[PDB]
Amino acid sequence: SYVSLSGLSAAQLDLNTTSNNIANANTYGFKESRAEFADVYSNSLFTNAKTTPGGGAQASQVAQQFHEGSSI
Amino acid sequence: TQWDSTQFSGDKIWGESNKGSFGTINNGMLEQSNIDMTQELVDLISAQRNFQANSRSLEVHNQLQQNILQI
Repeated sequence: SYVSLSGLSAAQLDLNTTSNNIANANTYGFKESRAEFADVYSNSLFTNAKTTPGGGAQASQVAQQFHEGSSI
Repeated sequence: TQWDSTQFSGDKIWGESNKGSFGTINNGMLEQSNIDMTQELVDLISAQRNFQANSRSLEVHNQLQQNILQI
């Protein structure tokens, strides 16, 4: 269930990032943001690996794409 | 949720993060209990079954003793 909760958190973070990008559609000089995620896996000393599933999804960083915007 | 080093445990080996055999340190996270509710409930059912079986055996022993007494 914690993996599903991590997925929900990642989806909601992406939703919030997209909402911020949409809200700032008219702000002058604003630069959009992109949400990048990463997998989670344990590193125990005695790990079965083949018999151990994943550990969900973890937010890595919110990017700050700096590509040139349009000019008015 | 705290532990100390005893004789059987050995001695505390100090070290840094992500060095040698040590793991990494992540900020903004917490560890939950390393339990599985399904397994705990199934083990609870099995333990209850075993307890009932042992109580039945004890009852059989008591009944045998009482039957011997009534002679």
